[PDB]
Amino acid sequence: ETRNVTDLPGPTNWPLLGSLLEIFWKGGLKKQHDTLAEYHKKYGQIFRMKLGSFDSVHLGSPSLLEALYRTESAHPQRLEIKPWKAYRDHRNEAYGLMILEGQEWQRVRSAFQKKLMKPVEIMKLDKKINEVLADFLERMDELCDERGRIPDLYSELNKWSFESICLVLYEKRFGLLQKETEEEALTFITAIKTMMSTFGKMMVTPVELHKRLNTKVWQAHTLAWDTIFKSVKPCIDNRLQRYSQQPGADFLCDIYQQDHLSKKELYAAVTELQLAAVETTANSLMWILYNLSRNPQAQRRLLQEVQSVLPDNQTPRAEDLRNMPYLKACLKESMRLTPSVPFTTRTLDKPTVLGEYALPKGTVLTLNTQVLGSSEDNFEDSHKFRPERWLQKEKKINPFAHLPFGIGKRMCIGRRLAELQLHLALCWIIQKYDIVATDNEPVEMLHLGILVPSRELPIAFRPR
Ligand code: HEM
Ligand SMILES: C[C@H](CCC(=O)NCCC[N+](C)(C)CCCS(=O)(=O)[O-])[C@H]1CC[C@H]2[C@@H]3[C@H](O)C[C@@H]4C[C@H](O)CC[C@]4(C)[C@H]3C[C@H](O)[C@]12C
Repeated sequence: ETRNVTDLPGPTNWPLLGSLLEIFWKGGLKKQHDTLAEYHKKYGQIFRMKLGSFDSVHLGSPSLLEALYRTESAHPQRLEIKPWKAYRDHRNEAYGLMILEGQEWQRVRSAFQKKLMKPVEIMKLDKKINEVLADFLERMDELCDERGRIPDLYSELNKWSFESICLVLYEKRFGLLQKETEEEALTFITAIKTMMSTFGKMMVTPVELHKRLNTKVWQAHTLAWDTIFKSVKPCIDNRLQRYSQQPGADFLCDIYQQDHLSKKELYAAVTELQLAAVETTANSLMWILYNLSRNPQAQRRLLQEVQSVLPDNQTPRAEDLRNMPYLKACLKESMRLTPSVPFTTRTLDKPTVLGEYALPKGTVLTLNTQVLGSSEDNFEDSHKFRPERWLQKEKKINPFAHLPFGIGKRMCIGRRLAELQLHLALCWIIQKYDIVATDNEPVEMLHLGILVPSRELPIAFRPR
Protein backbone atom coordinates (compact mmCIF):
# COMPACT_ATOMS: atom_id res chain seq x y z
CA GLU A 1 0.00 0.00 0.00
CA THR A 2 2.66 2.53 1.09
CA ARG A 3 6.33 3.05 2.04
CA ASN A 4 7.57 6.30 3.68
CA VAL A 5 10.31 8.99 3.63
CA THR A 6 12.86 6.74 5.37
CA ASP A 7 12.53 4.07 2.67
CA LEU A 8 13.57 6.53 -0.07
CA PRO A 9 16.77 5.78 -2.00
CA GLY A 10 19.53 8.34 -2.38
CA PRO A 11 23.18 9.33 -2.23
CA THR A 12 25.40 8.64 0.73
CA ASN A 13 24.85 11.02 3.62
CA TRP A 14 28.50 11.87 4.21
CA PRO A 15 29.38 13.00 7.73
CA LEU A 16 28.34 16.58 8.45
CA LEU A 17 28.25 17.69 4.79
CA GLY A 18 25.80 15.21 3.24
CA SER A 19 25.90 15.47 -0.55
CA LEU A 20 27.78 18.79 -0.18
CA LEU A 21 31.02 16.83 -0.21
CA GLU A 22 30.16 15.27 -3.59
CA ILE A 23 29.14 18.66 -5.02
CA PHE A 24 32.39 20.36 -3.95
CA TRP A 25 34.25 17.59 -5.82
CA LYS A 26 31.91 17.54 -8.85
CA GLY A 27 32.21 21.17 -9.94
CA GLY A 28 30.61 23.03 -7.04
CA LEU A 29 27.17 24.65 -6.87
CA LYS A 30 27.63 26.04 -10.41
CA LYS A 31 27.33 22.41 -11.60
CA GLN A 32 24.66 21.24 -9.13
CA HIS A 33 22.20 20.49 -11.94
CA ASP A 34 24.62 18.05 -13.60
CA THR A 35 24.96 16.23 -10.28
CA LEU A 36 21.15 15.99 -9.75
CA ALA A 37 20.69 14.53 -13.23
CA GLU A 38 23.37 11.97 -12.42
CA TYR A 39 21.42 11.10 -9.24
CA HIS A 40 18.12 10.63 -11.09
CA LYS A 41 19.99 8.29 -13.46
CA LYS A 42 21.27 6.29 -10.47
CA TYR A 43 18.35 6.15 -8.02
CA GLY A 44 15.43 6.77 -10.36
CA GLN A 45 12.50 9.19 -10.36
CA ILE A 46 12.36 10.08 -6.65
CA PHE A 47 15.18 10.37 -4.13
CA ARG A 48 16.25 11.96 -0.87
CA MET A 49 19.24 14.25 -0.40
CA LYS A 50 20.81 16.21 2.42
CA LEU A 51 23.06 19.22 1.92
CA GLY A 52 24.17 19.91 5.47
CA SER A 53 20.99 20.13 7.55
CA PHE A 54 19.09 20.87 4.34
CA ASP A 55 17.04 17.78 3.64
CA SER A 56 14.94 17.45 0.47
CA VAL A 57 13.17 14.98 -1.82
CA HIS A 58 13.62 15.37 -5.53
CA LEU A 59 10.97 14.67 -8.13
CA GLY A 60 12.27 13.96 -11.62
CA SER A 61 9.58 12.28 -13.71
CA PRO A 62 6.42 13.34 -15.53
CA SER A 63 4.19 10.98 -13.56
CA LEU A 64 5.40 12.34 -10.20
CA LEU A 65 4.77 15.96 -11.24
CA GLU A 66 1.33 14.92 -12.46
CA ALA A 67 0.60 13.32 -9.08
CA LEU A 68 1.85 16.41 -7.26
CA TYR A 69 -0.34 18.65 -9.41
CA ARG A 70 -3.60 16.64 -9.00
CA THR A 71 -3.29 16.92 -5.21
CA GLU A 72 -1.76 20.39 -4.66
CA SER A 73 -2.71 22.95 -2.01
CA ALA A 74 -5.03 25.81 -2.98
CA HIS A 75 -2.09 28.02 -1.95
CA PRO A 76 1.13 26.27 -3.00
CA GLN A 77 4.29 27.37 -1.22
CA ARG A 78 7.93 27.59 -2.31
CA LEU A 79 10.99 27.90 -0.07
CA GLU A 80 10.98 31.14 1.93
CA ILE A 81 13.14 34.07 0.85
CA LYS A 82 13.76 35.60 4.29
CA PRO A 83 15.87 38.68 3.40
CA TRP A 84 13.24 40.18 1.06
CA LYS A 85 10.50 39.76 3.67
CA ALA A 86 12.75 41.21 6.39
CA TYR A 87 13.30 44.30 4.26
CA ARG A 88 9.56 44.82 3.60
CA ASP A 89 8.78 44.36 7.32
CA HIS A 90 11.54 46.79 8.27
CA ARG A 91 10.35 49.46 5.84
CA ASN A 92 6.60 48.71 5.99
CA GLU A 93 6.30 47.75 2.31
CA ALA A 94 3.95 45.02 1.02
CA TYR A 95 5.00 41.58 -0.16
CA GLY A 96 4.82 40.61 -3.83
CA LEU A 97 3.87 37.31 -5.50
CA MET A 98 7.25 35.67 -4.89
CA ILE A 99 7.00 36.00 -1.09
CA LEU A 100 3.24 36.20 -0.38
CA GLU A 101 1.50 33.10 1.10
CA GLY A 102 -2.03 31.84 1.85
CA GLN A 103 -5.16 33.81 0.93
CA GLU A 104 -2.99 36.95 0.75
CA TRP A 105 -1.11 35.36 -2.20
CA GLN A 106 -4.34 34.12 -3.85
CA ARG A 107 -5.86 37.60 -3.68
CA VAL A 108 -2.94 39.27 -5.51
CA ARG A 109 -2.48 36.29 -7.84
CA SER A 110 -6.07 36.28 -9.12
CA ALA A 111 -5.99 40.01 -9.73
CA PHE A 112 -2.82 39.94 -11.82
CA GLN A 113 -3.38 36.58 -13.46
CA LYS A 114 -6.53 37.81 -15.25
CA LYS A 115 -4.49 40.54 -16.90
CA LEU A 116 -1.19 38.75 -17.52
CA MET A 117 -2.36 35.28 -18.50
CA LYS A 118 -5.05 36.32 -20.99
CA PRO A 119 -4.02 35.96 -24.65
CA VAL A 120 -6.51 38.58 -25.84
CA GLU A 121 -5.07 41.21 -23.48
CA ILE A 122 -1.45 40.10 -23.90
CA MET A 123 -1.62 40.35 -27.73
CA LYS A 124 -2.43 44.05 -27.26
CA LEU A 125 1.16 44.55 -26.04
CA ASP A 126 2.72 43.65 -29.43
CA LYS A 127 2.87 47.24 -30.68
CA LYS A 128 4.87 48.17 -27.58
CA ILE A 129 7.10 45.10 -27.89
CA ASN A 130 7.78 45.88 -31.59
CA GLU A 131 8.73 49.47 -30.74
CA VAL A 132 11.44 48.17 -28.40
CA LEU A 133 12.62 45.44 -30.82
CA ALA A 134 12.82 47.96 -33.65
CA ASP A 135 15.15 50.04 -31.53
CA PHE A 136 17.13 47.00 -30.34
CA LEU A 137 17.77 45.80 -33.90
CA GLU A 138 18.88 49.32 -34.81
CA ARG A 139 21.32 49.23 -31.89
CA MET A 140 22.41 45.70 -32.82
CA ASP A 141 23.98 46.70 -36.15
CA GLU A 142 25.94 49.38 -34.28
CA LEU A 143 27.36 46.95 -31.71
CA CYS A 144 28.19 44.22 -34.26
CA ASP A 145 31.93 44.10 -34.86
CA GLU A 146 33.69 43.35 -38.16
CA ARG A 147 32.56 39.69 -38.28
CA GLY A 148 29.07 40.25 -36.81
CA ARG A 149 29.82 39.43 -33.16
CA ILE A 150 28.26 41.41 -30.35
CA PRO A 151 30.54 41.89 -27.33
CA ASP A 152 28.80 41.00 -24.04
CA LEU A 153 25.65 39.72 -25.77
CA TYR A 154 24.03 38.58 -22.52
CA SER A 155 24.29 42.10 -21.13
CA GLU A 156 22.78 43.56 -24.32
CA LEU A 157 20.01 40.98 -24.36
CA ASN A 158 19.31 42.09 -20.78
CA LYS A 159 19.12 45.75 -21.82
CA TRP A 160 16.43 44.76 -24.35
CA SER A 161 14.53 42.65 -21.81
CA PHE A 162 14.65 45.41 -19.21
CA GLU A 163 13.53 48.09 -21.67
CA SER A 164 10.80 45.82 -23.01
CA ILE A 165 9.19 44.83 -19.68
CA CYS A 166 9.50 48.37 -18.26
CA LEU A 167 7.47 49.75 -21.19
CA VAL A 168 4.88 47.11 -20.46
CA LEU A 169 4.90 47.65 -16.68
CA TYR A 170 5.39 51.43 -16.45
CA GLU A 171 4.41 52.82 -19.88
CA LYS A 172 7.80 54.54 -19.92
CA ARG A 173 11.01 54.26 -21.95
CA PHE A 174 14.06 54.05 -19.70
CA GLY A 175 16.40 54.66 -22.63
CA LEU A 176 18.68 51.63 -22.26
CA LEU A 177 18.99 51.27 -26.03
CA GLN A 178 19.96 54.79 -27.15
CA LYS A 179 23.37 55.92 -25.92
CA GLU A 180 23.34 59.47 -24.48
CA THR A 181 20.14 58.36 -22.71
CA GLU A 182 21.97 55.50 -20.97
CA GLU A 183 22.63 57.15 -17.58
CA GLU A 184 18.96 57.61 -16.61
CA ALA A 185 18.07 54.20 -15.20
CA LEU A 186 21.71 53.71 -14.17
CA THR A 187 21.22 54.00 -10.39
CA PHE A 188 18.03 51.87 -10.60
CA ILE A 189 19.83 49.06 -12.46
CA THR A 190 22.92 49.16 -10.23
CA ALA A 191 20.58 48.97 -7.23
CA ILE A 192 19.01 45.82 -8.75
CA LYS A 193 22.50 44.29 -9.22
CA THR A 194 23.58 45.22 -5.69
CA MET A 195 20.37 43.74 -4.32
CA MET A 196 20.79 40.51 -6.32
CA SER A 197 24.37 39.94 -5.22
CA THR A 198 23.60 40.58 -1.57
CA PHE A 199 20.41 38.84 -0.40
CA GLY A 200 22.10 35.44 -0.91
CA LYS A 201 24.61 36.28 1.82
CA MET A 202 21.71 36.58 4.30
CA MET A 203 20.12 33.19 3.65
CA VAL A 204 22.47 31.01 5.70
CA THR A 205 23.41 33.63 8.29
CA PRO A 206 19.97 34.63 9.61
CA VAL A 207 18.73 37.97 8.33
CA GLU A 208 17.46 38.81 11.83
CA LEU A 209 21.05 38.78 13.09
CA HIS A 210 22.39 40.90 10.20
CA LYS A 211 19.70 43.43 11.09
CA ARG A 212 20.45 43.32 14.84
CA LEU A 213 24.20 43.80 14.27
CA ASN A 214 23.63 46.31 11.47
CA THR A 215 26.12 44.58 9.16
CA LYS A 216 27.46 45.98 5.88
CA VAL A 217 25.48 43.42 3.93
CA TRP A 218 22.29 44.39 5.75
CA GLN A 219 23.05 48.05 5.00
CA ALA A 220 23.84 47.50 1.31
CA HIS A 221 20.72 45.32 0.88
CA THR A 222 18.45 47.91 2.53
CA LEU A 223 19.87 50.81 0.48
CA ALA A 224 19.49 48.83 -2.75
CA TRP A 225 15.83 47.98 -2.05
CA ASP A 226 15.11 51.59 -0.98
CA THR A 227 16.43 52.80 -4.34
CA ILE A 228 14.38 50.18 -6.23
CA PHE A 229 11.18 51.27 -4.42
CA LYS A 230 11.97 54.97 -4.83
CA SER A 231 12.33 54.42 -8.61
CA VAL A 232 9.21 52.32 -9.12
CA LYS A 233 6.66 54.35 -7.09
CA PRO A 234 6.45 57.51 -9.26
CA CYS A 235 6.02 55.41 -12.43
CA ILE A 236 3.12 53.47 -10.92
CA ASP A 237 1.60 56.63 -9.42
CA ASN A 238 1.75 58.43 -12.80
CA ARG A 239 0.17 55.47 -14.57
CA LEU A 240 -2.56 55.27 -11.91
CA GLN A 241 -3.27 59.00 -12.20
CA ARG A 242 -3.36 58.94 -16.03
CA TYR A 243 -6.26 56.48 -16.26
CA SER A 244 -8.13 57.31 -13.02
CA GLN A 245 -11.13 58.45 -15.09
CA GLN A 246 -11.00 55.71 -17.75
CA PRO A 247 -12.22 52.33 -16.40
CA GLY A 248 -11.24 49.47 -18.71
CA ALA A 249 -8.46 51.37 -20.50
CA ASP A 250 -5.55 50.10 -18.34
CA PHE A 251 -4.82 46.79 -16.59
CA LEU A 252 -3.19 48.50 -13.60
CA CYS A 253 -5.88 51.10 -12.87
CA ASP A 254 -8.53 48.38 -13.18
CA ILE A 255 -6.65 46.29 -10.60
CA TYR A 256 -6.36 49.36 -8.35
CA GLN A 257 -9.98 50.50 -8.78
CA GLN A 258 -11.79 47.16 -9.03
CA ASP A 259 -9.73 44.51 -7.17
CA HIS A 260 -8.87 47.16 -4.54
CA LEU A 261 -5.17 46.46 -4.12
CA SER A 262 -3.52 49.36 -2.26
CA LYS A 263 -0.78 51.42 -3.93
CA LYS A 264 1.61 49.83 -1.42
CA GLU A 265 0.46 46.41 -2.65
CA LEU A 266 0.90 47.45 -6.28
CA TYR A 267 4.44 48.71 -5.65
CA ALA A 268 5.57 45.35 -4.29
CA ALA A 269 3.72 43.24 -6.89
CA VAL A 270 4.83 45.17 -9.99
CA THR A 271 8.37 45.30 -8.57
CA GLU A 272 8.51 41.49 -8.25
CA LEU A 273 7.05 41.13 -11.76
CA GLN A 274 9.98 43.09 -13.19
CA LEU A 275 12.62 41.27 -11.13
CA ALA A 276 11.28 37.91 -12.23
CA ALA A 277 10.92 38.98 -15.88
CA VAL A 278 14.15 40.57 -17.03
CA GLU A 279 17.09 38.18 -16.71
CA THR A 280 15.16 34.99 -17.28
CA THR A 281 13.58 36.28 -20.52
CA ALA A 282 16.93 37.52 -21.86
CA ASN A 283 18.45 34.20 -20.81
CA SER A 284 15.89 32.25 -22.84
CA LEU A 285 16.40 34.40 -25.94
CA MET A 286 20.09 33.74 -25.61
CA TRP A 287 19.80 29.95 -25.43
CA ILE A 288 17.50 29.82 -28.48
CA LEU A 289 19.93 32.00 -30.45
CA TYR A 290 22.66 29.52 -29.49
CA ASN A 291 20.62 26.45 -30.43
CA LEU A 292 19.85 28.10 -33.76
CA SER A 293 23.54 28.72 -34.59
CA ARG A 294 24.17 25.02 -33.85
CA ASN A 295 21.35 23.66 -36.06
CA PRO A 296 21.43 25.30 -39.51
CA GLN A 297 18.74 22.96 -40.89
CA ALA A 298 16.38 23.97 -38.05
CA GLN A 299 17.34 27.61 -38.60
CA ARG A 300 16.59 27.21 -42.33
CA ARG A 301 13.21 25.57 -41.69
CA LEU A 302 12.60 28.57 -39.40
CA LEU A 303 13.71 31.22 -41.91
CA GLN A 304 11.31 29.76 -44.48
CA GLU A 305 8.39 30.21 -42.06
CA VAL A 306 9.22 33.82 -41.17
CA GLN A 307 9.79 34.78 -44.83
CA SER A 308 6.64 32.84 -45.88
CA VAL A 309 4.35 34.38 -43.23
CA LEU A 310 6.04 37.83 -43.52
CA PRO A 311 7.24 38.68 -47.08
CA ASP A 312 9.49 41.75 -47.42
CA ASN A 313 10.38 43.05 -43.96
CA GLN A 314 6.82 43.25 -42.71
CA THR A 315 6.59 44.22 -39.04
CA PRO A 316 5.61 41.07 -37.10
CA ARG A 317 2.30 41.02 -35.23
CA ALA A 318 0.78 38.81 -32.53
CA GLU A 319 -1.87 37.43 -34.91
CA ASP A 320 0.88 36.27 -37.32
CA LEU A 321 2.25 33.96 -34.59
CA ARG A 322 -0.82 31.76 -35.08
CA ASN A 323 0.70 30.76 -38.43
CA MET A 324 4.19 29.94 -37.18
CA PRO A 325 3.97 26.53 -35.49
CA TYR A 326 7.68 25.93 -36.21
CA LEU A 327 8.83 29.17 -34.57
CA LYS A 328 6.89 28.29 -31.42
CA ALA A 329 8.30 24.76 -31.53
CA CYS A 330 11.87 26.11 -31.65
CA LEU A 331 11.35 27.91 -28.34
CA LYS A 332 9.89 24.79 -26.67
CA GLU A 333 12.75 22.70 -27.96
CA SER A 334 15.30 25.25 -26.76
CA MET A 335 13.73 25.32 -23.28
CA ARG A 336 13.79 21.50 -23.15
CA LEU A 337 17.46 21.20 -24.13
CA THR A 338 18.84 24.39 -22.52
CA PRO A 339 16.38 25.66 -19.85
CA SER A 340 16.81 28.93 -17.94
CA VAL A 341 15.39 27.70 -14.65
CA PRO A 342 16.72 24.24 -13.61
CA PHE A 343 14.20 23.47 -10.84
CA THR A 344 11.61 24.86 -8.49
CA THR A 345 10.57 24.08 -4.97
CA ARG A 346 7.57 23.11 -2.81
CA THR A 347 6.90 22.68 0.90
CA LEU A 348 4.08 20.16 1.45
CA ASP A 349 1.24 21.52 3.59
CA LYS A 350 -0.43 18.10 4.19
CA PRO A 351 0.41 14.36 3.99
CA THR A 352 0.51 13.09 0.40
CA VAL A 353 1.52 10.02 -1.61
CA LEU A 354 4.06 10.39 -4.43
CA GLY A 355 5.21 7.31 -6.33
CA GLU A 356 4.64 4.62 -3.73
CA TYR A 357 6.04 6.96 -1.08
CA ALA A 358 4.01 8.71 1.59
CA LEU A 359 5.41 12.12 2.37
CA PRO A 360 4.44 13.99 5.56
CA LYS A 361 3.50 17.65 6.02
CA GLY A 362 6.56 19.93 5.94
CA THR A 363 8.49 17.92 3.35
CA VAL A 364 10.61 20.14 1.12
CA LEU A 365 10.36 19.01 -2.50
CA THR A 366 12.59 20.08 -5.35
CA LEU A 367 10.91 19.74 -8.71
CA ASN A 368 13.70 19.00 -11.13
CA THR A 369 12.02 20.36 -14.20
CA GLN A 370 15.21 20.18 -16.29
CA VAL A 371 15.81 16.46 -15.96
CA LEU A 372 12.40 15.90 -17.61
CA GLY A 373 14.08 16.98 -20.83
CA SER A 374 16.08 13.77 -21.19
CA SER A 375 13.43 11.04 -20.55
CA GLU A 376 13.35 8.62 -23.51
CA ASP A 377 9.72 7.79 -22.64
CA ASN A 378 8.92 11.21 -24.14
CA PHE A 379 11.97 12.35 -26.11
CA GLU A 380 13.75 9.90 -28.41
CA ASP A 381 17.22 11.40 -28.97
CA SER A 382 16.88 13.81 -26.08
CA HIS A 383 20.35 15.23 -26.71
CA LYS A 384 19.25 16.43 -30.15
CA PHE A 385 17.67 19.76 -30.99
CA ARG A 386 14.64 18.71 -33.02
CA PRO A 387 11.72 21.16 -32.95
CA GLU A 388 9.83 18.71 -35.19
CA ARG A 389 8.98 16.50 -32.19
CA TRP A 390 6.42 19.16 -31.12
CA LEU A 391 4.62 19.28 -34.47
CA GLN A 392 4.05 15.59 -35.22
CA LYS A 393 0.58 14.43 -34.09
CA GLU A 394 1.47 10.72 -34.29
CA LYS A 395 2.99 10.81 -30.76
CA LYS A 396 1.80 12.64 -27.65
CA ILE A 397 4.41 14.52 -25.68
CA ASN A 398 3.05 14.38 -22.14
CA PRO A 399 2.56 18.00 -20.95
CA PHE A 400 4.09 17.14 -17.55
CA ALA A 401 7.32 16.26 -19.39
CA HIS A 402 7.92 19.89 -20.40
CA LEU A 403 7.73 22.33 -17.44
CA PRO A 404 10.12 25.29 -17.99
CA PHE A 405 7.56 27.61 -16.32
CA GLY A 406 6.78 25.38 -13.32
CA ILE A 407 3.38 23.76 -12.67
CA GLY A 408 -0.06 24.37 -11.25
CA LYS A 409 -1.62 27.48 -9.80
CA ARG A 410 1.67 28.90 -8.48
CA MET A 411 3.39 28.43 -11.87
CA CYS A 412 5.05 31.32 -13.72
CA ILE A 413 2.58 34.18 -14.12
CA GLY A 414 4.63 35.72 -16.94
CA ARG A 415 4.45 32.73 -19.29
CA ARG A 416 2.36 34.35 -22.07
CA LEU A 417 4.15 37.69 -21.98
CA ALA A 418 7.57 36.01 -21.98
CA GLU A 419 6.48 33.82 -24.93
CA LEU A 420 5.04 36.79 -26.81
CA GLN A 421 8.29 38.76 -26.38
CA LEU A 422 10.47 35.79 -27.35
CA HIS A 423 8.34 34.82 -30.36
CA LEU A 424 8.47 38.38 -31.73
CA ALA A 425 12.16 38.85 -30.90
CA LEU A 426 12.88 35.73 -32.94
CA CYS A 427 10.92 37.08 -35.93
CA TRP A 428 12.84 40.38 -35.90
CA ILE A 429 16.23 38.72 -35.38
CA ILE A 430 15.98 35.95 -37.99
CA GLN A 431 14.30 38.28 -40.50
CA LYS A 432 17.38 40.51 -40.44
CA TYR A 433 20.17 38.10 -39.54
CA ASP A 434 21.70 34.77 -40.16
CA ILE A 435 22.76 33.28 -36.84
CA VAL A 436 26.17 31.69 -37.38
CA ALA A 437 28.39 29.62 -35.09
CA THR A 438 31.84 31.20 -34.77
CA ASP A 439 33.51 28.13 -33.22
CA ASN A 440 32.62 24.55 -32.23
CA GLU A 441 34.25 24.43 -28.82
CA PRO A 442 32.51 23.24 -25.63
CA VAL A 443 30.04 25.56 -23.94
CA GLU A 444 28.77 24.67 -20.47
CA MET A 445 25.66 25.60 -18.49
CA LEU A 446 26.50 27.13 -15.13
CA HIS A 447 23.92 27.63 -12.36
CA LEU A 448 24.31 31.25 -11.26
CA GLY A 449 20.74 31.93 -10.16
CA ILE A 450 19.66 30.73 -13.59
CA LEU A 451 21.52 28.61 -16.16
CA VAL A 452 24.08 30.73 -17.98
CA PRO A 453 26.85 29.90 -20.47
CA SER A 454 30.35 29.15 -19.19
CA ARG A 455 31.75 31.75 -21.57
CA GLU A 456 30.89 34.36 -24.20
CA LEU A 457 28.56 32.64 -26.67
CA PRO A 458 30.23 31.71 -29.98
CA ILE A 459 27.70 33.28 -32.34
CA ALA A 460 27.72 36.03 -34.95
CA PHE A 461 24.95 38.00 -36.65
CA ARG A 462 25.43 38.17 -40.40
CA PRO A 463 23.11 40.60 -42.19
CA ARG A 464 21.20 38.44 -44.63
C1 HEM B 1 11.35 33.03 -20.37
C2 HEM B 1 11.37 33.51 -18.95
C3 HEM B 1 10.61 32.97 -18.01
C4 HEM B 1 10.89 31.73 -17.22
C5 HEM B 1 11.47 30.46 -17.78
C6 HEM B 1 10.12 31.79 -16.14
C7 HEM B 1 10.14 30.71 -15.14
C8 HEM B 1 9.50 30.79 -13.99
C9 HEM B 1 9.33 29.63 -13.06
C10 HEM B 1 9.93 28.26 -13.28
C11 HEM B 1 8.81 30.08 -11.93
C12 HEM B 1 8.37 29.27 -10.71
C13 HEM B 1 7.10 28.49 -11.03
C14 HEM B 1 6.77 27.41 -10.01
O1 HEM B 1 7.41 27.31 -8.84
O2 HEM B 1 5.88 26.61 -10.27
C15 HEM B 1 8.41 31.50 -12.20
C16 HEM B 1 7.50 32.31 -11.32
C17 HEM B 1 7.32 33.61 -11.47
N1 HEM B 1 7.46 34.31 -12.59
FE1 HEM B 1 8.38 33.61 -14.26
N2 HEM B 1 9.75 33.06 -15.92
C18 HEM B 1 9.73 33.73 -17.09
C19 HEM B 1 9.44 35.01 -17.32
C20 HEM B 1 8.51 35.75 -16.45
C21 HEM B 1 8.04 36.96 -16.75
C22 HEM B 1 7.77 37.55 -18.11
C23 HEM B 1 7.41 37.41 -15.49
C24 HEM B 1 6.78 38.74 -15.28
C25 HEM B 1 5.84 39.20 -16.10
C26 HEM B 1 7.49 36.40 -14.64
C27 HEM B 1 7.00 36.52 -13.25
C28 HEM B 1 6.86 35.50 -12.44
C29 HEM B 1 6.52 35.66 -11.00
C30 HEM B 1 6.02 36.94 -10.34
C31 HEM B 1 6.64 34.46 -10.45
C32 HEM B 1 6.02 33.96 -9.13
C33 HEM B 1 4.52 33.66 -9.29
C34 HEM B 1 3.87 33.34 -7.95
O3 HEM B 1 4.58 32.96 -6.90
O4 HEM B 1 2.65 33.40 -7.81
N3 HEM B 1 8.27 35.43 -15.17
N4 HEM B 1 9.04 31.91 -13.43
C1 LIG C 1 17.68 35.15 -12.08
C2 LIG C 1 17.38 35.95 -10.80
C3 LIG C 1 18.67 36.61 -10.30
C4 LIG C 1 19.84 35.64 -10.09
C5 LIG C 1 21.08 36.45 -9.79
O1 LIG C 1 21.70 36.21 -8.63
N1 LIG C 1 21.41 37.32 -10.69
C6 LIG C 1 22.70 37.99 -10.80
C7 LIG C 1 23.55 37.14 -11.74
C8 LIG C 1 24.84 37.87 -12.15
N2 LIG C 1 25.46 37.35 -13.43
C9 LIG C 1 26.88 37.82 -13.47
C10 LIG C 1 25.50 35.85 -13.41
C11 LIG C 1 24.69 37.75 -14.67
C12 LIG C 1 24.27 39.22 -14.79
C13 LIG C 1 23.97 39.60 -16.25
S1 LIG C 1 23.81 41.27 -16.57
O2 LIG C 1 23.02 41.49 -18.06
O3 LIG C 1 22.93 42.04 -15.34
O4 LIG C 1 25.35 41.98 -16.71
C14 LIG C 1 16.70 35.14 -9.68
C15 LIG C 1 16.59 35.91 -8.35
C16 LIG C 1 15.22 35.59 -7.75
C17 LIG C 1 14.89 34.32 -8.53
C18 LIG C 1 13.45 33.81 -8.39
C19 LIG C 1 13.10 33.52 -6.92
O5 LIG C 1 14.08 32.68 -6.28
C20 LIG C 1 11.69 32.91 -6.79
C21 LIG C 1 11.40 31.73 -7.75
C22 LIG C 1 11.96 30.43 -7.15
C23 LIG C 1 11.83 29.20 -8.06
O6 LIG C 1 12.62 28.14 -7.50
C24 LIG C 1 12.37 29.50 -9.46
C25 LIG C 1 11.70 30.74 -10.07
C26 LIG C 1 11.82 32.02 -9.21
C27 LIG C 1 10.84 33.06 -9.78
C28 LIG C 1 13.27 32.56 -9.29
C29 LIG C 1 13.71 32.82 -10.75
C30 LIG C 1 15.14 33.38 -10.83
O7 LIG C 1 16.08 32.39 -10.39
C31 LIG C 1 15.26 34.67 -9.99
C32 LIG C 1 14.43 35.79 -10.65
